[PDB]
Amino acid sequence: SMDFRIGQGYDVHQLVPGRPLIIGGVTIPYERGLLGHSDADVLLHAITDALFGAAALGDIGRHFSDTDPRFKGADSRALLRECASRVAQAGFAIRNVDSTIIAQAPKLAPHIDAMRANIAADLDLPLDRVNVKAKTNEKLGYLGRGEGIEAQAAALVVRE
Amino acid sequence: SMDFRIGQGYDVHQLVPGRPLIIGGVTIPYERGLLGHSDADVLLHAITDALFGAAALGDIGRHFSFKGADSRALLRECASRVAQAGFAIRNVDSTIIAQAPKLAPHIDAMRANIAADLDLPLDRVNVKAKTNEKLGYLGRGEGIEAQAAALVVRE
Amino acid sequence: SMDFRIGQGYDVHQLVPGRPLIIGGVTIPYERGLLGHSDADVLLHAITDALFGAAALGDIGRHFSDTDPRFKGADSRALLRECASRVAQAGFAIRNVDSTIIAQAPKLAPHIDAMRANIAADLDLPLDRVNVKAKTNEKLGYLGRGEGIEAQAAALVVRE
Ligand SMILES: CC(=O)Nc1nnc(S(N)(=O)=O)s1
Ligand SMILES: [Zn+2]
Ligand SMILES: [Zn+2]
Ligand SMILES: [Zn+2]
Repeated sequence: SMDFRIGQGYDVHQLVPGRPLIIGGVTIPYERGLLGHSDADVLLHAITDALFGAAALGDIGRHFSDTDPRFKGADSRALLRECASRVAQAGFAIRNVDSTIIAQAPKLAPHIDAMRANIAADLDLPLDRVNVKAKTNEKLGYLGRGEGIEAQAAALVVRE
Repeated sequence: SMDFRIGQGYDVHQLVPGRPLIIGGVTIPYERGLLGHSDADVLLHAITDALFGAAALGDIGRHFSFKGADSRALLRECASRVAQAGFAIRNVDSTIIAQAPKLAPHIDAMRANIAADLDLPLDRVNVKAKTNEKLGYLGRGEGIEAQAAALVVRE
Repeated sequence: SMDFRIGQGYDVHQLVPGRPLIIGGVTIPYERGLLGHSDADVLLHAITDALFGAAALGDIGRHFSDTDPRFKGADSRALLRECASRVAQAGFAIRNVDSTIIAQAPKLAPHIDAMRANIAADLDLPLDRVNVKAKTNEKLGYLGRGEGIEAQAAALVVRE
């Protein structure tokens, strides 16, 4: 139809030795990893929040509590797929997703297509409606010092 | 019709003693509050900027350099100027970033306030909240950030 | 048509002595400037990213290598125009652009209308479809300390 809605999402996680690096469902060879409840997939969290926002359904925290047994130990791709099911049942179809990863290292460009493929699979979208961008923070802040990684997302949906 | 536009907004304010904490028009009990020339409702400022941006009307600094007015009156006036340019608001989405206090119990009230100020049904307004994972000035409780996205149409 | 897409962009550059300060294509008189391989125009880079992301064409680094000697000192308006040409080649028309600059200094209000005119010219848009906003970071973080300048952007396009 013509009942479009937009949503936006943000997420950040600390970057310290000890954990694997998983961004967009992709396990990336690195010395440090992202600290969170589960995989701490900062990119999928931001996209999930953008989708809930576009549907005016709250946020990732109110749908998938860390305490909730039904999502104990679920990984962020499963959360993303459950997010999309709720978006559909509210009557919305996803038109496109765009996103940015901000990280001082490692280089993420080799893994962009893998992330796009995971996200498009999880959302049941054609590949050319999913986009992921990645850049450094020019050595500024806790991002520029490699203490964390941030993700931003935007989503467009339409009531159908 | 089909002349859609998007806008994006961003704001941050310092948390300081002696001021009340007002986010999305909701007074939240807390030892500190937001500093600003206005009442410093950082969430309403981000949404205001996103609405000015979507209508290509400039920004909040150019519209409201209204002395003593609160951020809801300024949001109402923002919505008036967006309508004055010929735009209708289709939806608003937003995020609050604050290490403390807990905002989850106040989200539905903020959403109700924004919908009334923008003359929008509840289901076209969304507010999200999270922490900054103890990173940077937000993670140290020194400020609270808000982000907003708005879709308008010119019919 | 009705095939709408949204994109979002982010950029930051350090503010250093001995560099021109070029934001939105405007050379702003100032003792410091933005540091980058190109002219480091943080606002146009953010808008460029939003446009590539809306068209699902990747990001600015994919399209214009930030290490290639041919882009040393590159005019970021020329990069923006080539971005818009590639977005058009992918079948997309640009409907509007919104953006924000975050800086402690200098005062950008005298220059914002000129930046908007530059972006509108590069995107072949009327002025009423381009918006540039400017604010401080309320004294917080490296932005509050004047160590860099941030830009944010959003773009709506449609596949014809
Ligand atoms: C030629 C040129 O400028 N290329 C760029 N690639 N990435 C950039 S960014 N991270 O500053 O937006 S600029
Ligand atoms: Zn997260
Ligand atoms: Zn403010
Ligand atoms: Zn840049």
